[PDB]
Amino acid sequence: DIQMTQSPSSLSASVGDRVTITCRASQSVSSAVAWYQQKPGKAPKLLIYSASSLYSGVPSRFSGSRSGTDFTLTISSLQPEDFATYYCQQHFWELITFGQGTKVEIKRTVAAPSVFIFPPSDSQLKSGTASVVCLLNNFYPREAKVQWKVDNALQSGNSQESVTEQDSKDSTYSLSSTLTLSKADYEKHKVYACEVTHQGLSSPVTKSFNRGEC
Amino acid sequence: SEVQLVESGGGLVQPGGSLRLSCAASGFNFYYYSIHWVRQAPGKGLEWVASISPYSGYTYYADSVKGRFTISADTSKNTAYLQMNSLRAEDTAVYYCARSYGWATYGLDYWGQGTLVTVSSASTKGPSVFPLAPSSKSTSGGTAALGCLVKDYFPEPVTVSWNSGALTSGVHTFPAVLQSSGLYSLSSVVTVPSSSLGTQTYICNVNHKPSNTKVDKKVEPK
Amino acid sequence: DRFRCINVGLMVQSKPIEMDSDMTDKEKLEYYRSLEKDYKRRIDRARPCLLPAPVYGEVMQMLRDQGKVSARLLQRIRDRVQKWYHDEGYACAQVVNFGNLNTKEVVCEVVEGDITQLVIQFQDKLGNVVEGNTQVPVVRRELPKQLRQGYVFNIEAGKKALSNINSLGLFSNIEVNPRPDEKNEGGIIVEIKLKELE
Repeated sequence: DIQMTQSPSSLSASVGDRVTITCRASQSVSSAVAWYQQKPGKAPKLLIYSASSLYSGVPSRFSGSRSGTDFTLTISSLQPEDFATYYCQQHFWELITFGQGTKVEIKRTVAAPSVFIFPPSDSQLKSGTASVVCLLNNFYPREAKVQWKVDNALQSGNSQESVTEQDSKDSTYSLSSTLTLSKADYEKHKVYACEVTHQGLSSPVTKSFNRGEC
Repeated sequence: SEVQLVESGGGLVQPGGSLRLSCAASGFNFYYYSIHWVRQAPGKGLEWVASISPYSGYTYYADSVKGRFTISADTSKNTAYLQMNSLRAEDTAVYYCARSYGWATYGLDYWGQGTLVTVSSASTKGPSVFPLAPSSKSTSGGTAALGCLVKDYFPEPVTVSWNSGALTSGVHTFPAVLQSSGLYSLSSVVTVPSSSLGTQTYICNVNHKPSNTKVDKKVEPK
Repeated sequence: DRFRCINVGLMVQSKPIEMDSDMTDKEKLEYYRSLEKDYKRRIDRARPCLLPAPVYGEVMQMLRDQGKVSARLLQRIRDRVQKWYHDEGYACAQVVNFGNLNTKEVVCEVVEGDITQLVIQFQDKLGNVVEGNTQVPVVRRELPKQLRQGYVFNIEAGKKALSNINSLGLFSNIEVNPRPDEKNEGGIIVEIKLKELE
């Protein structure tokens, strides 16, 4: 099937840079490619309608360009109002196909997270469920690896992480990682830890507790 | 001059159910334009789902939806419609209605506001708020973190405030994650000075308007 | 409720078109129709392609046996058209766009592989590419007219060159190769690599 490959998945850029996002059609079948900008919580807006034509009321910093099966969106001097997700789209008659997207984020200094462990609440063991919480606060960049160690063993399937939007003031990321278990499994095993790997950590740190001892 | 689209309909449905969405075309003559329906999954990319041809009534559907969705349009009231049947969980998405002039050669210029279609074997449910114990052994000096765990609820949204809005600096209300139950779970943390732990006691004000639940819980060390 | 014609145009040329603000849709039908008119103008300005009538007919029968025009059918049409082009030794030919004048008229745009420049690269006995215009005047003759700039490249003309110059006994290895011309969109460079005897 026709498939657009949009790259990069995300790039980080500073206000004033010229940013280029490319996406590639899997076959030379259509020049009817469009570029859209979408800011979170809103509806995508049209930037480029033909493969290179500037749409009405769009600022002049946006440009489109084609080379074979390669389509390129280009911003001259990044303004603050251009941080969003960008999507390329093609019209192979009925087949309307979108690229996977590109998230344009704010460039900032590397900053390791602060890591906090959390035992299940004392109320929660009186409901049958247990929730161990690992918090990674104020870090950059986004790439982070939380590893759950129950008695020096990995845990998969029972860990869910959520990640915040970039901080509106300091431009950082915060992440939570919940490890949900049952009361019996929590009562049997002893040492619960969450090990964090990040760029700004020279070595992976690990926050650990022992259940019941303060 | 720029009069636009409103998607109507949409809501909660169960697996196997059905729904019909409307799309009201105000200010444009949708004979020269083509009406397309595009869906965006929760926190995911864009996916084209259906399209109607300008002038003529040619109907095109995505293979993920073929055989369960039918697009239509009423020329009188300037309206388009999308019928969804044999609904599955993977159809959970926001559904946009957008026009493109001509056929299959120009851009989707004017989009709609959107509409959410949740497909769950659901139960409107208030949450259970649990405390996040602050750390006696202050791990990262200077500051300690405490928060709440809104564990089991449906549907969205919940609002978590801190000390009735007084504590705002340092609060991170994380996006909700749906578990293998059909119920969401979020946490809301905040970093405060390690000194102010014993003097100041912090409380969460969780609020779940769809279920009219209003839990307020104090978080203190054990 | 069908598709009446398949036009097949060959495209190199250049395009302009500009843009404006004050998007009163009432009006902006202006721009979205000026583009249609310009596309018709382009389709008449354009050069017709090398597709013969039988293959036009076969593509149109594929289009009729399926009332509705699907992108998979367009893919099959592309496969057939490129099959014809390559079968006649038009190695560089390729489809690049499937435009529309209305939902009933399909416009297939091809790049046939016109020749923009002729390049002759000489190599010394050991294969080290060298310079030298002492053999160029004689190798320019014994080259078919059809290899000069202004024609669509065909591998048969390449074979005719590869045999005409071969008959002189002046090179131990002769190759005729088309290459994508980086300075021209869709143009082709015919390079002729000659490797000398000893």
